[PDB]
Amino acid sequence: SERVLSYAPAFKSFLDTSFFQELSRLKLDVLKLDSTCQPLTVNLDLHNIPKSADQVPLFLTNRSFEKHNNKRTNEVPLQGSIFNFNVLDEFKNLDKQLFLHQRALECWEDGIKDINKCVSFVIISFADLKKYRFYYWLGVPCFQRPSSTVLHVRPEPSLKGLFSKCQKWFDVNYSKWVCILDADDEIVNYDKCIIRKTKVLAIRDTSTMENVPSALTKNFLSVLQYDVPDLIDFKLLIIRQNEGSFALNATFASIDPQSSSSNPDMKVSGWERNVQGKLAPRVVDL
Amino acid sequence: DIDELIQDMEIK
Repeated sequence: SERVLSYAPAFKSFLDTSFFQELSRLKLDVLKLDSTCQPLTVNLDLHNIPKSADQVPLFLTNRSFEKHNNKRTNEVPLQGSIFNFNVLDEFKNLDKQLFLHQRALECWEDGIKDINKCVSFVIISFADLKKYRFYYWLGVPCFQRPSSTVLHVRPEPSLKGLFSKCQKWFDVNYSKWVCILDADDEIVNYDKCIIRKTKVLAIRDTSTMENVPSALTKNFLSVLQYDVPDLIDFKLLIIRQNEGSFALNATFASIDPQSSSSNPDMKVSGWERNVQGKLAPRVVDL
Repeated sequence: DIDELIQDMEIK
């Protein structure tokens, strides 16, 4: 009955025509450069996920490039960036693992200051304005640090009562990805001194796959383990805005750990799969 | 050569 936790892809991309139109404007602005990197923002809607989708879509438009106050109620802002190559060869030859790894390290550095900031996304692109074809690849850095850490889990029915409280807490606290129980069983913001004692953590989940949490869970668990290095057993609530929230009795375990007091490494995944289900770029024609 | 490019960029 005790399983090694596995995960689902955190997001699926949809880049609207207007995104590529706006990218085109951007590229024409920096035609003489090898590349540019620009910030993006998307507002995630976790209440209106298609019944047939497996996770939250990332719906990108021209407005994603801008600092709009266009957020609707309960939407979760997510920050990322687009790295656009002006030469297709550079796009092709970019070492994708090293690149996503570096994005993960930034999430990590943000995460240890604030667990709620250890999530982001990146788009790498090449815009062929001659053929009006756009190549892009979404990456969502999901990391396990140290790379040796895994989680043993088994179902925990008893915590079903907390789900609606978390659902509402998350709706209101739109900038938060994590909450925990305090000593009075009330939901509060993550605080390492408190969870160390109460050992109940809830995560805002972006997947809809039955009983399989989003790979972003690894980011949060990594920060948790850094903050509370001797935490072993705890309860993990996976909170969704549909009926599919679930709870796990969790235990940190390790495979092939590094010697204590070495610089812990990290394992990183999160490149989006394409139309054929391969780890490869997507292509769009305008 | 779209199909060729995508194949060359596939990772593991």
